[PDB]
Amino acid sequence: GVPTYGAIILDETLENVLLVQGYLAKSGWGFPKGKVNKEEAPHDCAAREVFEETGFDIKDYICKDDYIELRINDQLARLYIIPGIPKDTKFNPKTRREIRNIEWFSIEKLPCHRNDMTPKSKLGLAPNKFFMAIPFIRPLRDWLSRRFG
Ligand SMILES: CC1CCN(Cc2c[nH]c3ccccc23)CC1
Repeated sequence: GVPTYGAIILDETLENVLLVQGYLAKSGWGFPKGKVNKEEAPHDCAAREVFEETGFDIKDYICKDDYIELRINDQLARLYIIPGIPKDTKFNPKTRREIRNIEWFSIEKLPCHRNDMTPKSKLGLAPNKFFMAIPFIRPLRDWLSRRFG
């Protein structure tokens, strides 16, 4: 897989993260991110995708050593951590063909795993609209503990 880059944007209180809602195959909520172009540096791809998806420019706030990186089915995903962005910021994409909605969500209320169907004696997972965000939630809570406490 071609690696992906983007951002976990947090507010001033560190309670809330900014998620985006796509369409079709991307129909639930996730962190803003996308596929790197040939020759493009990681930090630049991250700023481009977030600006295309949210209308907010992160270039002057990115710290090159502050990110969470996951491998998901042999595709690397890296999200730069961007704290302290005010909750009254107005977010407006270019691409409204791709993004249904943008919202702040409480970190303590987001799931860190999907629920089984063990009450139905059935295998697999129940659907969850946060499916794409889920893998980052526990590593984010751990990173915020270490960095801030
Ligand atoms: C955080 C608040 C709720 C999100 N809003 C912007 C927004 C919501 N949905 C969208 C779809 C396309 C383009 C922009 C938007 C800013 C204030």
